[PDB]
Amino acid sequence: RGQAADLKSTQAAIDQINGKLNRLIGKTNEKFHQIEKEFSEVEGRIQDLEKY
Amino acid sequence: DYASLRSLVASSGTLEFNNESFNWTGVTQNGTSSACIRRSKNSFFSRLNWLT
Ligand SMILES: *[C@@H]1O[C@H](CO)[C@@H](O)[C@H](O)[C@H]1NC(C)=O
Ligand SMILES: *[C@@H]1O[C@H](CO)[C@@H](O)[C@H](O)[C@H]1NC(C)=O
Repeated sequence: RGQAADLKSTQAAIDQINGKLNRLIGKTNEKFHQIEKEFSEVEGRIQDLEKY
Repeated sequence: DYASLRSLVASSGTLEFNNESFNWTGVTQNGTSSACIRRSKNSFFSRLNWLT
């Protein structure tokens, strides 16, 4: 009895996984100035809209 | 800003009114009116005190 590994298939599947990972982790969304979600008081109308 | 009052009152969830004493020295209070009728008597808004 003996054991050996097929390198080509392993690396093909790993390459697919690598491309998937590259398409997810790398991206960065740049956003500077926004609305405020923390409200100190009760302001009625405008608070409800932006919270929604 | 009728909508703002409507909103904040509804969001609170209670009409709990605690009657609070004031000075009102020098002005005639209560101030009934003909339009507001309570128990077939001239009257006014319950939570508001007319100063005459
Ligand atoms: C009400 O106003 C009068 C004005 O002269 C004052 O003397 C009196 O102390 C006041 N009462 C209260 C409870 O603030
Ligand atoms: C309004 O009327 C009642 C008596 O009818 C009495 O409280 C007082 O005369 C007036 N209210 C106040 C808070 O002074």
